[PDB]
Amino acid sequence: NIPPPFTAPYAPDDAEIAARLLPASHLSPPQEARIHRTATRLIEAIRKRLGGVEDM
Amino acid sequence: RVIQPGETPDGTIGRLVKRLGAPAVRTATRQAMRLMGNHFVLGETIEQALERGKPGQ
Repeated sequence: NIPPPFTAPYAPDDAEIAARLLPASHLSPPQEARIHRTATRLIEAIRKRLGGVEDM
Repeated sequence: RVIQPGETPDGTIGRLVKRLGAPAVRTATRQAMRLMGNHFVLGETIEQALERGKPGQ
């Protein structure tokens, strides 16, 4: 069934949202270790260093 | 030597690598190489330095 015209509360309370997002963000230590490594490698590649607007 | 992976980054170079990343450290080393080669007249002995810094000029 086609959904009704979109209408969600415009500006709900940040805290109530954070109260659900904070626990669901939890990751296991091997999951965090993999993220840490991938991100480190991506950032180090960026720091190798003509570049971009931010550099100018 | 053979360098085992996952070595805890200690020392002046290790701490630099942790802060900047290994590739930037490599880039900074090459720049230091240009600076040492261009702005300094150096040798193991004075005769070697003096020979290096030679210019009928």
